[PDB]
Amino acid sequence: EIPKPVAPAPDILRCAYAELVVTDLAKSRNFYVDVLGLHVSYEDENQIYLRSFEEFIHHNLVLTKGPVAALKAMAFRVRTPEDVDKAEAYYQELGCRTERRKDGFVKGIGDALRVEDPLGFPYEFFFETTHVERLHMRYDLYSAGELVRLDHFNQVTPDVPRGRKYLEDLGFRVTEDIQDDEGTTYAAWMHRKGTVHDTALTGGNGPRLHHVAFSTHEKHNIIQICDKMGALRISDRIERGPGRHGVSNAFYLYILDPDNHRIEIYTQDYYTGDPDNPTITWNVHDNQRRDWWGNPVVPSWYTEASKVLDLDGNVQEIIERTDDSELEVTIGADGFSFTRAGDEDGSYHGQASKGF
Amino acid sequence: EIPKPVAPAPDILRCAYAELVVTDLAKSRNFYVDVLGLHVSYEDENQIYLRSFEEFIHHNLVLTKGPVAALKAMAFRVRTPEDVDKAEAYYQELGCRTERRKDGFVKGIGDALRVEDPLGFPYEFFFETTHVERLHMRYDLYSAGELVRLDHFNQVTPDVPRGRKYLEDLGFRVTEDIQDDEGTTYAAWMHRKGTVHDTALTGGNGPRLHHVAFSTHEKHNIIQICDKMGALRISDRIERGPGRHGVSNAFYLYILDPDNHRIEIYTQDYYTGDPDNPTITWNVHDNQRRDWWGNPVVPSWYTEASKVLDLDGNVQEIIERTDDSELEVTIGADGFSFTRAGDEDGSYHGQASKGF
Amino acid sequence: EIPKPVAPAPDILRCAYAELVVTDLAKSRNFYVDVLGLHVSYEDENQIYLRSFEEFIHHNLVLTKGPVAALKAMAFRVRTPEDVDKAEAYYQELGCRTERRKDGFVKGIGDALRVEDPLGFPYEFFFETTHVERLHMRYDLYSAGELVRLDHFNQVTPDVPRGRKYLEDLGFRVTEDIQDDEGTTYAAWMHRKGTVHDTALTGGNGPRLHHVAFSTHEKHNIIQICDKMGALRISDRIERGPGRHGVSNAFYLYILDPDNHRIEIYTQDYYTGDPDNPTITWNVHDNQRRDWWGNPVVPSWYTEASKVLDLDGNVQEIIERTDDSELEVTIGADGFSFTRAGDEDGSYHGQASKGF
Amino acid sequence: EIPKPVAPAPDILRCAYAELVVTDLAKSRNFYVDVLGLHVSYEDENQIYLRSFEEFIHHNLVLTKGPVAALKAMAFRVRTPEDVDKAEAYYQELGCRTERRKDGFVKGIGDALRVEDPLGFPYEFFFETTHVERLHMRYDLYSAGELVRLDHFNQVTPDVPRGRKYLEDLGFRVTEDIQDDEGTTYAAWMHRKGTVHDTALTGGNGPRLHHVAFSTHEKHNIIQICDKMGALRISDRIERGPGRHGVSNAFYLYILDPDNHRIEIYTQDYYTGDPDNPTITWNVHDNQRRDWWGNPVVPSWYTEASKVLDLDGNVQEIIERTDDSELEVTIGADGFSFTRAGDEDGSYHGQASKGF
Ligand SMILES: [Fe+3]
Ligand SMILES: [Fe+3]
Ligand SMILES: [Fe+3]
Ligand SMILES: [Fe+3]
Repeated sequence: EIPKPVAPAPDILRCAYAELVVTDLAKSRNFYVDVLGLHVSYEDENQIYLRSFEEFIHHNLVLTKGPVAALKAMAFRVRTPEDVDKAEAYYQELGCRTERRKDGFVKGIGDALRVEDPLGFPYEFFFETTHVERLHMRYDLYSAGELVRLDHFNQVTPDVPRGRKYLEDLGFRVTEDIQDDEGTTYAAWMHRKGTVHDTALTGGNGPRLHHVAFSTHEKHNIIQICDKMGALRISDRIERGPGRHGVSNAFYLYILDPDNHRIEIYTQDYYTGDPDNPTITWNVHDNQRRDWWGNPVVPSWYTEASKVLDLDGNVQEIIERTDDSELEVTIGADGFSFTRAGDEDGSYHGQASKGF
Repeated sequence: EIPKPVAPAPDILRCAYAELVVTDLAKSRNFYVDVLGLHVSYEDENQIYLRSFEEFIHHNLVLTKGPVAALKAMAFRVRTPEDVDKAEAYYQELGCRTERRKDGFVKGIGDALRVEDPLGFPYEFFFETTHVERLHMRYDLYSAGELVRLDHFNQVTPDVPRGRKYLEDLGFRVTEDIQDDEGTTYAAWMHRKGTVHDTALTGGNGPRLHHVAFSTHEKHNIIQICDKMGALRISDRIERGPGRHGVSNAFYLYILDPDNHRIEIYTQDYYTGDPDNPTITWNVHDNQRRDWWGNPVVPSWYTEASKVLDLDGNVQEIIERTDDSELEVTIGADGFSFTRAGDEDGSYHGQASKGF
Repeated sequence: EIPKPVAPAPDILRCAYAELVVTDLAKSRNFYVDVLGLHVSYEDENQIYLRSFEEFIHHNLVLTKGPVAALKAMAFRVRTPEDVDKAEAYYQELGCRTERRKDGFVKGIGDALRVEDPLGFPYEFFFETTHVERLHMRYDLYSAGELVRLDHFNQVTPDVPRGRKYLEDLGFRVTEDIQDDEGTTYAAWMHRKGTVHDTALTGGNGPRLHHVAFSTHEKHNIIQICDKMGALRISDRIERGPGRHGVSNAFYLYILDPDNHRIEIYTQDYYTGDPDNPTITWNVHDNQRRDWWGNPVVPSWYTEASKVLDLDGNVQEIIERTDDSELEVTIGADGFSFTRAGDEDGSYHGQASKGF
Repeated sequence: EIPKPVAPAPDILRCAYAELVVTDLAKSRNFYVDVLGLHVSYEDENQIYLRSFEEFIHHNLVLTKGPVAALKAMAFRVRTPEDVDKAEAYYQELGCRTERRKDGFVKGIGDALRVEDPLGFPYEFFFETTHVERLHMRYDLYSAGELVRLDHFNQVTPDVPRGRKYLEDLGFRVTEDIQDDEGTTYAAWMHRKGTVHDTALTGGNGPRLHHVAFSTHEKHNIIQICDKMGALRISDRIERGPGRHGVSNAFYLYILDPDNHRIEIYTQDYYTGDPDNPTITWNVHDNQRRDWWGNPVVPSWYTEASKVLDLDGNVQEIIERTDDSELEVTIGADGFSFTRAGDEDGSYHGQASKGF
């Protein structure tokens, strides 16, 4: 269990960007800029800085050329400069390794703190950032599948209750989760900005980054991305969806970039800003909890996730999840799921829904 | 092979309605009227007459209470009264059993001819029909998943080339089909009204009715139907989709009514009215031919289909398809499919795409 | 009045393209290609050939450099080559001027007939046309405001009943019209292809081309066009809309190109292929007849229209309309229009709706 | 000028509900429930409590039967119960009239404070509220024009800079405003919850409530509202729109209820939660500032607004605006507005855009 520090927690505003190491910068560029239409804030032979349509801070994604594809940093912007200090004292009290550069680790970012948090994830906290032209009304640049905002991250970690508690102490509030009757927690969504989540914990071997998610204005914007991937003959890069999530109620799509980093295009979840926002708990066996329409969750979604780096550039060692696997308890040979609780009709046993 | 009659073929306008036998009228009513929102033109204890939002003829669907769920008639409206006679002479020349009632077989229809066509399907041809209020502008009745028109039928039959030829002689023109390099034809789409199809042939054991299809105005109308089925906890009744078809380029969804009759909600295919409309032929192994995004085609889609009746009310005997099964050659243990022709990467062998 | 020829009418399929004379090729290209995203089938220093997203014939619009902006030809495609011959004989029996070129009048068209019809409009009939790549599934090229097909033309002529009889004899069927309780007809819509219209007659001084119309897949594609024009600071070139039409029930938008040729973006009207399709007749004073939401019709919409050229390139003399003018009768000094028949609330006397 | 209290301001979360006095409960119910589809949380012969689709607090709108249609209270929810106490002390230090009821002023609300603020508006602060069923996934109840959340209020006050300072001291942050090259401010938008605004100040005679605003998921949901109103022959109750706002970039529509209270349907504005969110300032003469497409702003939109009641139920005296009026300065006899700064084309002198 992770202790609650005496030091006051920093006031986190929202997830702001992620820095991903990629192996071939040109292929990645083609995927992110040519296929997805993200806007370049800056680029050189080692990195590409990307921002979504409505963003004003410098970037929501940093592609960094490297030998091994992995997550290098997931960054949260804090409310004031002083919160960067509060973050430094907070993680030191927790005994975590931290590093601080008064002029940032990446272009366009100012004073920043990076840490190997208790779950082994490289987190960044910063306030100062370079403002860039906010393209929210540049309709002459609007593509049919325009990505408008960065919305959340999703982390794969072994013990969800352990991570939940630590993030709750950090100020994130849980909006939805998934449990079973034997007391096992499989996943939790937590927020800071007022949407369903800024980050989430998915139970599994970790530390690993499950995905980064961007949102679109409307559902047809997500449909366009699939259509365009079909036209480009890269539909094998569409991993799952599109669909309507049960948890978070958002319309979604998961695709894979050149190095297998998973990207989620998401839209239309609901407001959670009120402090007494009602928490929704879903049963792991409810076949409408992940996909509201009952579609099977592809197995690679549960098994495949990106590696993460420590502050030295090395890949973090992966810890095995000891609790029940969501995949095993639902689509494994000894798992089951239902459409209607207690109704054998429309339920599945040791088999995925829809005949697979 | 089916001979081309000397008698002139009737001028068929479009598919107009289908009469389906159902086992429990109240359950079926709940599905078609309460869930799907079709509009009642008339109903009594034995039948329910339904029409879509923009229809002016009496009905696009007739639910008839019966002991065995099956297709009783798929009806095409012809251009003039005289075409009903031309249809009578045409099928008699073909040696088919025909029946004709100067006042229709169902309410709201006038002089009509029903036949057991060369493929064993009960076809109806009629001109006269009762006009009803056209609801195209009754926005006060518009539901979020409004079905606006009846678009096509899809027939399951053993020998596609055999049926194609007969329908071509009847005046339908082929817009798209699916073949392989060994000369096997798996399916064909043919039209009369200017859209991709009024009917289609799907290779398999038959005669069987694969599905009836309705269209919506926009793609979000189709999304709403899935969402509503999730809210009602009947997502197990969603068989496949939604998706973008490769063939026909339409956005689609397949759902199952209480008796397993398959309904397709479809939208936005293209114009085919020009006589030299370019025909598109797809390779059976192209994984983007059915679902443009690469999603696996659920096996029940290929195996399950509705029974059809002869003119006496008996179920037609089913003939086995002798040619290669589309399911076997693509997702069977000895089948394969590709994303990019000639690229092993993104191809599937004895396994369905997406991990199933 | 215009006589019904003895010669059989040609079999018309649909409106196929319009040839417009523009004064500055570069500016027009900017509008039609960069702003609207139409696709270039061919271009040189004198002309630009554009086609919509789902078209397979050579083009839907020909921009020709000339000294006076005007309409040079509105082309309809006929069913067979012989129909061109039938069209020639038909117009000759009408005593109209004809001109035939077996090699066509513009690139991409073959044997074709151009005539100066009875209403003074330059109509072209043709069958042969060079097939080009149908871009209907090129989602990698799909813009957020993609124009997918050419839908109709709209002509301004002095006497509507007169032109109507002529076009009905030619095979066009009226779907909707606007009249007053005194028999004066203000406008008629007629089709060949099964949508509300291929062309329409708007009462006013003519001959003049009121507008050419393209359609999109969904309503949001039309919103994008408006949004993009705002971003490019050319919102003054948006004349009227977006709105919902009363007549035709389609979502619409009217914009002006560099020489003031009016272009309508249009979507989702209904099926009219059945020969007994019910005709709708709106009263001219009904304020929901043109814009279903009661938005006022801009004055220029009734007064400004494009000039038409005779076969020698001269501008056709304009004949004054003698019957009541729709503008005067509804939004003029002594105009009147209502929301509900007989209700004083929601009615407008001598002014437009909404306070203008 | 209004003094900045010494007492700490209460922590405001978002606008939560408006209590409107209506003269005929039955007619208003028809409008808000049957026409708009808002959900009834509770009702009796004197009041109707309505909530939007995704709300979990008791209600977003209270319709109260009374003799003079007016605004009785605009309520903001605060972070904690103690914030109510903080609000009371804050307003008392301002010398404003306060009234507190530990049992609340309307059903479903607990301890609450109502005050007659410095601008003469009846504001309510509260934390406790009865939780009800969050209908966010009840797709079986989702209408084609579903209102999903309450978004903002809009107040008409004489002096904008004055009210702005007061609200900034209260914790609101300005996101956008409209000014002229002469320092006169015409309107300001300010938020607490991270969207463009929770409330706004429109210059004009006040206090008056300009409108309450709800949002939808997508643009087509707003189109449906317009279409439905046309079907119900009440299009005269559509005041302005639909359009795209310049300020806020949201898709919008303004309708009038039975007593003429203005309701705005609104969607897709952007994120403003970061404390250094860039402020946008539009020039009053810029014709794309209110309607991005340059459509004219209806006169009544600037002159008509709802009355507000003091805490005793009397109508608040209305103070005349002394600064230039936005209407006069842009569409009046000596008004002026432009599409492009300095360009004579697309500019309007002494008249509205589009010819009115
Ligand atoms: Fe996610
Ligand atoms: Fe189909
Ligand atoms: Fe038109
Ligand atoms: Fe507003």
